[PDB]
Amino acid sequence: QLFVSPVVFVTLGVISLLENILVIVAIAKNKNLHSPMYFFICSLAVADMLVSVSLGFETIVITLLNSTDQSFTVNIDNVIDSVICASLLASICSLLSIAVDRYFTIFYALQYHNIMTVKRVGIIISCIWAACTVSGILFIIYSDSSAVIICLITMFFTMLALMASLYVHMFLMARLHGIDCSFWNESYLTGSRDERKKSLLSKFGMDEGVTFMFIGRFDRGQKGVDVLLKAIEILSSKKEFQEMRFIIIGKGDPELEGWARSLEEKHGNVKVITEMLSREFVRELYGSVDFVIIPSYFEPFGLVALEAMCLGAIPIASAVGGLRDIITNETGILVKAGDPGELANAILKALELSRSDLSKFRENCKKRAMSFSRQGANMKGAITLTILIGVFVVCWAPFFLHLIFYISCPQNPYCVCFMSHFNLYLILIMCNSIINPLIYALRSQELRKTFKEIICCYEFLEVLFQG
Amino acid sequence: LDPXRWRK
Ligand SMILES: [Ca+2]
Repeated sequence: QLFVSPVVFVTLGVISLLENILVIVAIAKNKNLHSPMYFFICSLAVADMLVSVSLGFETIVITLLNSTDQSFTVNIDNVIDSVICASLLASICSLLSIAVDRYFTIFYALQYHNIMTVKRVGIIISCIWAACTVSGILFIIYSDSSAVIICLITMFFTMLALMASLYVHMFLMARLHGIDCSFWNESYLTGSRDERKKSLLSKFGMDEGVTFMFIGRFDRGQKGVDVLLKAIEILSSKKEFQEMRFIIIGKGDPELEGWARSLEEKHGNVKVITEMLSREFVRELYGSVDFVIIPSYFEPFGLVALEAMCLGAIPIASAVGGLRDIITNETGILVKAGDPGELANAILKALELSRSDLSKFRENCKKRAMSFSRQGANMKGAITLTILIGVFVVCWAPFFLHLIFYISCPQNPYCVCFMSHFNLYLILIMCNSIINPLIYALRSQELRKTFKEIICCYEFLEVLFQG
Repeated sequence: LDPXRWRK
């Protein structure tokens, strides 16, 4: 058995005792930190400090029982280990609560704010610690049984799979769904929208009207240009077609490539550019076009809608994957995919929307697309959550591998040499309770401010203490 | 009475 002196367990338990106390006091005393995320972080600091306190308290009790020299050891063992088990389940729940808090505050920011009042968050955190303590007591009673060890190992692989999903989305696929703020900016334009729109419509020789725009690839079962081309055919026979201007861009297959220019010729008010324009001119098009139509059959990332919403274009897209999660009711119009008749109704509905001042609608699109920036506070909380789970996974990894060996290869000589280093895995677990306060401070500017007001009072609650 | 559980 790997030996480390009992001084370490008591010391590490005290460091986290002071750190996580400072975390809870700071979040409570600061009115700006009364958000649901910091309330789940507050409970995470509670479960973190109870673990390191219980491990330090257990070491003192262990060092006392072997010296004074029974059957009372088993009872205090069943209670100390019950606090560790209940806090571990709460530590997993507090991390998943932040994950749920980050998923909803990113996509459905306002609907989550109304339902997650200051009262309802206290009920959930209370219910989490209720089911965790009840499950913690039953886990320790049947700690040698199979269902308990299979359950805890499963919970670690769940946190491991969620961490792998977060590293793939945030870091690997960073440039896949990340909006570019330095490029998709209205500052690169000049004038008003109708001023730029008349210049664009005169550049193609057209009367001023409601300008719809499609950009993408001409394919038969992917981007959905066939849905839009038949939507123009349906709208062709109507009377409201004369107030519309369509600009379709994208090269694909000659069957649809020729159909686009077939409608461009038989209608005049339709412009078809079978070339791949530079990103600088597509930026200029979004700042002038009234509505951007994205009739995609499959769009995993809403980046195509975010790029147009930054420059004030109002998207008319399908409720498919990424376009579904980005576009709400106030910042666009959604329709069923593959339906050309329903898309024509959205184009007719968008024509009626143009009769009022869309300056607020475009200001909602700019605001909605502005929150998905990598340097924004919304996506920054997801990276803070990825650090919190990646830290918890690494610190608890050797323990759960020892838990796997306990049930899969206890007699194996190689698994025995690993399980004998268990006292190292306890120290690593206690380091999760010390590193976590360092993560909240490093990734929260408001928490460092209230940290300085306490480190200055810790120097001020000492002059009045000695005089 | 071991440090933590799953020790004996
Ligand atoms: Ca024990």
